[PDB]
Amino acid sequence: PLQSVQVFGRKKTATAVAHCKRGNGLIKVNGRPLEMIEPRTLQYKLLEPVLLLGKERFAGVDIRVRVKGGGHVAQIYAIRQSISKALVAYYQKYVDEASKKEIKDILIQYDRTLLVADPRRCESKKFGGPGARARYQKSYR
Amino acid sequence: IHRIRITLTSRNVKSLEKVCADLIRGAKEKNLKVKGPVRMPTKTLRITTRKTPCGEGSKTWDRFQMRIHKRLIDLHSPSEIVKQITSISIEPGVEVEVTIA
Amino acid sequence: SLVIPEKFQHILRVLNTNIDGRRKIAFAITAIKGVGRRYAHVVLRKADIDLTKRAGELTEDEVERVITIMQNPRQYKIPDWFLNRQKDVKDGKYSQVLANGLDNKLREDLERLKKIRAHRGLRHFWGLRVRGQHTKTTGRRGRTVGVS
Amino acid sequence: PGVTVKDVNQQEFVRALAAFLKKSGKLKVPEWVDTVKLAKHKELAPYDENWFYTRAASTARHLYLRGGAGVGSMTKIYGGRQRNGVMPSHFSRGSKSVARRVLQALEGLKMVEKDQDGGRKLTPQGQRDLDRIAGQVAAANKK
Amino acid sequence: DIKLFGKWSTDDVQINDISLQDYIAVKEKYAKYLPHSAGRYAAKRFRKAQCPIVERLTNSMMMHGRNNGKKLMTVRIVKHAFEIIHLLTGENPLQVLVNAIINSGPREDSTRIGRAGTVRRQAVDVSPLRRVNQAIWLLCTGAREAAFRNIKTIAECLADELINAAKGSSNSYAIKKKDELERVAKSNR
Amino acid sequence: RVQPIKLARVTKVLGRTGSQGQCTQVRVEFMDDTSRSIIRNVKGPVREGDVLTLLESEREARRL
Amino acid sequence: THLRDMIILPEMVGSMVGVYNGKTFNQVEIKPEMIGHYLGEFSITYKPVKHGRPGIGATHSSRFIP
Amino acid sequence: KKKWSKGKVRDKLNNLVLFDKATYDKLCKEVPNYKLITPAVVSERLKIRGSLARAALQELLSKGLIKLVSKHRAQVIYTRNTKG
Amino acid sequence: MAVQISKKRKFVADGIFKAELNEFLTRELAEDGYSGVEVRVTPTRTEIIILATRTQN
Amino acid sequence: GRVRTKTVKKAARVIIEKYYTRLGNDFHTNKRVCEEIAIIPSKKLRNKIAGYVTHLMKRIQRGPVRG
RNA sequence: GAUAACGAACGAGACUCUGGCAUGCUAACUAGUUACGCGACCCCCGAGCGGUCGGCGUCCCCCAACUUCUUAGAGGGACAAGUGGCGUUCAGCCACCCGAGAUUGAGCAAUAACAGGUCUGUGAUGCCCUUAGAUGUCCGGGGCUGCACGCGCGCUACACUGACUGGCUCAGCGUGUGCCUACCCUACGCCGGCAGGCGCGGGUAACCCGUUGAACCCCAUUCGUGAUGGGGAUCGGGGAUUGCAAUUAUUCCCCAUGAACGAGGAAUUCCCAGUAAGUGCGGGUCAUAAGCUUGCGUUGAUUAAGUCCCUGCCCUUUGUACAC
Ligand SMILES: [K+]
Ligand SMILES: [Mg+2]
Ligand SMILES: [Mg+2]
Ligand SMILES: [Mg+2]
Ligand SMILES: [Mg+2]
Ligand SMILES: [Mg+2]
Ligand SMILES: [Mg+2]
Ligand SMILES: [Mg+2]
Ligand SMILES: [Mg+2]
Ligand SMILES: [Mg+2]
Ligand SMILES: [Mg+2]
Ligand SMILES: [Mg+2]
Ligand SMILES: [Mg+2]
Ligand SMILES: [Mg+2]
Ligand SMILES: [Mg+2]
Ligand SMILES: [Mg+2]
Ligand SMILES: [Mg+2]
Ligand SMILES: [Mg+2]
Ligand SMILES: [Mg+2]
Ligand SMILES: [Mg+2]
Ligand SMILES: [Mg+2]
Ligand SMILES: [Mg+2]
Ligand SMILES: [Mg+2]
Ligand SMILES: [Mg+2]
Ligand SMILES: [Mg+2]
Repeated sequence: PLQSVQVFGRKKTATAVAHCKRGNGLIKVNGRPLEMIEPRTLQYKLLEPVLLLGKERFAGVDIRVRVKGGGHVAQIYAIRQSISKALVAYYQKYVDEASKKEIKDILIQYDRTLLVADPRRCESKKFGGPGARARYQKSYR
Repeated sequence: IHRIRITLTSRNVKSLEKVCADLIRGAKEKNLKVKGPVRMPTKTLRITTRKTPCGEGSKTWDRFQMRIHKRLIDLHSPSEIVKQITSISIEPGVEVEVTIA
Repeated sequence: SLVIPEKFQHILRVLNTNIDGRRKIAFAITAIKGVGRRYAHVVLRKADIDLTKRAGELTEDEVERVITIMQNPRQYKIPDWFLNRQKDVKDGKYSQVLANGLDNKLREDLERLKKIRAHRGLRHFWGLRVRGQHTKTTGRRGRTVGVS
Repeated sequence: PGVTVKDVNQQEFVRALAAFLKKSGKLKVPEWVDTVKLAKHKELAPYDENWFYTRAASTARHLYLRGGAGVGSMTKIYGGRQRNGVMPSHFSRGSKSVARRVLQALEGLKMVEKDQDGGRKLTPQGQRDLDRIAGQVAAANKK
Repeated sequence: DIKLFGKWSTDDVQINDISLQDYIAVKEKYAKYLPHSAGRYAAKRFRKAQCPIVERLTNSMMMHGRNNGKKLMTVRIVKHAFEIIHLLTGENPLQVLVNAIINSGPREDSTRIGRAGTVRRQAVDVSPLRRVNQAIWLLCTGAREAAFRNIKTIAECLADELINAAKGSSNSYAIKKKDELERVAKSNR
Repeated sequence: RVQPIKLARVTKVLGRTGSQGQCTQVRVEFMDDTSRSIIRNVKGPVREGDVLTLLESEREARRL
Repeated sequence: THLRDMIILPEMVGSMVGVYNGKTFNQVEIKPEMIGHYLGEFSITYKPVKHGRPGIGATHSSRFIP
Repeated sequence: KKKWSKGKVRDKLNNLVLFDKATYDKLCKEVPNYKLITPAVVSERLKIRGSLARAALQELLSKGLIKLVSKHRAQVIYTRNTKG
Repeated sequence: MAVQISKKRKFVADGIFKAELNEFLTRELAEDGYSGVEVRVTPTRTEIIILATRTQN
Repeated sequence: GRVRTKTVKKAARVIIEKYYTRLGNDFHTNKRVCEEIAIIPSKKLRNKIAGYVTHLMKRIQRGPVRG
């Protein structure tokens, strides 16, 4: 009986699912404040959706994220994609579509990966080489 | 009225699904409550082998793999009823393992 | 505090081994043959002196204490598994060999093996590896021979 | 205004908790604190006299977030990269005695109790002071 | 509004070279808070012309294997280098970085044309993209060599490398290499 | 002073050249003076509309 | 004896033991110093190598020439 | 064994572990003035070891003669005192 | 509960059984028109079916 | 590398001769038509045939062709 | 398209597997979310429908819904289809919009061959040799590893873009108790500094190991340009594990010893996007057991969108005294 959208952001095998519910501007990742998610070197990444749209658009809603898989950098990117997709889906289902458009296009005109997932994945290893493309050293004499 | 889960397992997706569809239907038309076939994660038995029988030549490898797909069917029925519904669903490639309680 | 002390010992003479006085006391006493980073740290903790000071700032009284602990580790509750001379092949004395004393122990151990004509002794007598390593391609110190 | 462990920097929090354990001088530090190596993958003993409090502070913080962890889980948490020298590195677990005694010491403080299935979990008393210490950690930050 | 690392502004940076105006991304829609975008600039040709120039510098500092795939460390290194640059110079570190790029990229180079071995090089012009690409390469490798087996950290080594390049002094490794390339091209002209 | 540097916009890309294809013949038009175009070999990735800094701006490229 | 893995005991000191090295029973006196070692450790199984002149193929200059 | 190279030996650095009357005062007067202050620049400017350079700077910070710009495990930057 | 093997082994064990059974019949009914073999496991028993021309032999 | 093999082209020209009236300039409708008037064993092959059919229809509607 | 050819066939493509998309569909206590109740704790009342909880239940069975995340299964989706330009209209190419994607990565793979490798994979096999003082077979011991030396694949380094000390925090592939066949993956508690030991359980496995607390990395610390706190070779001493047996040192752990090496001559290898490289982790071998391989994630670029110059390949014309 509450306004709630669960939207998932992704990066490599890191999945971050953001529960966006009607609230008072509480953003937390795995039960931690958004400013306490390491590494702080990529913190502005996590703060991108909030910084571009401002606090007022996040004021009337509370977001909780559950993140699994991947590594530290992929987890950060997926988390920032979820918060972006959630403030878009929440504004889409409950708020009108008109306002939902500006929060979307502003995010896209800044960074497309905030909304659209990155399709890249680890290419498979092929025998006769250490990795996907590199081959072992060839000796002739 | 006993909880019965039938364990389904085969190397053929089409053959397994024809059983999972056939058992679920047979129960519905007899007014039995069914838990939808639970699709357990697929097991990929992989074997990689040197290919050549003697060690001469470019290092080429054969990537053999066996896929095993597992299904669980859990429902409440007397032991008498579940016997005949299993008998009708015969299949070479599908193995059935009935459990009670 | 950070100004050079008036009695700074630029070099030390411990167990007939020069100890650099510009290095931290933990890593300065490493120069003593028989004292490593692990042994140096454990004896200094038993000596109850701060490790955050140079060896040249170390007063003569404590320096004498540090030596006594190193000579007598078992007397200051240092366990037997720190000892580089555990269960001697002659008298089961547990001790840490030090200075030209380690050299004598190593020399006696090699001569023991050479005097009993053991395989590891013979391999020591020759310039060959004694730990089972393959010598066909590694440990090459000689000169190229060539085919004439 | 309501502060729990997961609302403050964990680096600061472990430092503050270790001091609190040090100040309340009841933790049973063993006799072999200053002569052992924390793990077989380590080369040197800790560059800290009272490292036992910091390790004990870290464990209690860890048991708060994941209850039910036993000695083996402690070794996994504190395991690390063993540089085997000329051979490639691998993963090596921590010391089992070091972990077991840290756990055993926290029971003396009545902060940690054995879990029903196994492992150990934090007493409510052990949970109350962690939230209290987190409160002053937050209090220092805003000040 | 958007400032690199939250403190370095981008709207004040002026490009004083029309040749490189279209290949240095230091302005609107290109201003970013961090040189970590994880974008696919290597998917298509010329797409790296839109990559932020600070990211490009950050990318080019991951060199010699031990530093490969460590972009966090390099973001920190670039972060501290900008702080150092501001202390020495007093103006926007981005402006110093741009001026370093302009003065470091060679304007004429010498390609090799030899029919049967014995290659005799021939002078050629340099495209604006390669001017930017090699200027970043030169500045990064100038800092890398200065910081190797030296107490001074790579951050400071990168700073004065950019500071010297911005003022055009011969002390910069990049300026030395650029003048040599132009001098050789002048001889092969 | 003598031989001042000249700036010219690539107006056309004739094609590749050089032994390994490393260079590119381009037709460039002087921006200071229009209607004056010259062919020049360019190393590095070039495309239409680029601006080139010609240290010496009186040599026609021939084939390279 | 063939038992190269027997360890010298104090009871067996002062015995003349012919230890099989693979071909011959090398005669070894059990000196008291040998306590704690293996019986086969004093009967070497290989003649130490005295190098001769390297042959053709031992080097490139030699191997490829026809 | 044959060496296919060369070593660019440099006159070695003899760096003071502790300060003497020539340097302790040199640090108290010239180091605070520097626009840029780091353990690296201090060590090279007045020929002391880095640990002494790191140590000597932190009391100057406590004394208030220098202002800290940023601190990191691999980089600590100080600056001269500002006026307004 | 008396005895049980993993599913991964199970499928390998019977697949190996068919491989040997097919090989044995190939060696045995070589003079006959042996085309193949099919195994039909059921609750009371299994039905080793031999597809072969000249069944009278 | 988008040249269509003879199998794509032979099917598409034939469908337009045989069922021109039911086809049009929309790939999405033509895709559905091929599903009932032809037996195309794979989905990717069907979308390629329907692609060429759509391309042909424009040309067959602005002039005569081989079909 | 042309056409003394016409109609075909293999290969290529199609195909199969894999990856990216689906808030559409089908279900899920061996997957989970959300809501709720219960409980634990926090601060001020700034009590609040507040904040955290991998604490517990809402299974079945009286006590909630759902399927976003998860699994896997049926479909869908992309075709150069839309627009612009170019192309002799044509086959097509380039750019752009929309879009998850506008070339993911593999498997399969023609004709004809090679005196290419394999008789040391086989109860595949001709011929030949041997066969009881055996080239059969077994058992004991030794060797395969023997070291002036030459070479190949590698591993680890030469450090401060680091080492070390501590603290913090994220994977994915995948295996797991046996015909023969002894031989499994291990949680937890206790002992030991460690390697390890002892007891007690779970798992034939989306059920237990395991939410696989991985490593680099991240943050703080010490260091301080010194073959040095780089490096970890060699070697002495000692402890444990596997095994019937550890010496020629299986393997592992501890203390000590502390070599070359300061970025490598001529030369030469591999590689274009989640790629190289770093980094750790499963499988294979395995009583013991990875510097190899085979696979997997993790962080993650520089340069290039060219060419035939070098090494080769394919097609046509051309020359030939070549046809092993
Ligand atoms: K034969
Ligand atoms: Mg890799
Ligand atoms: Mg760890
Ligand atoms: Mg440096
Ligand atoms: Mg010669
Ligand atoms: Mg779903
Ligand atoms: Mg036309
Ligand atoms: Mg072929
Ligand atoms: Mg042959
Ligand atoms: Mg054979
Ligand atoms: Mg063989
Ligand atoms: Mg034998
Ligand atoms: Mg061999
Ligand atoms: Mg060779
Ligand atoms: Mg090889
Ligand atoms: Mg080291
Ligand atoms: Mg067993
Ligand atoms: Mg579980
Ligand atoms: Mg050393
Ligand atoms: Mg280097
Ligand atoms: Mg293994
Ligand atoms: Mg091998
Ligand atoms: Mg060529
Ligand atoms: Mg080559
Ligand atoms: Mg002629």
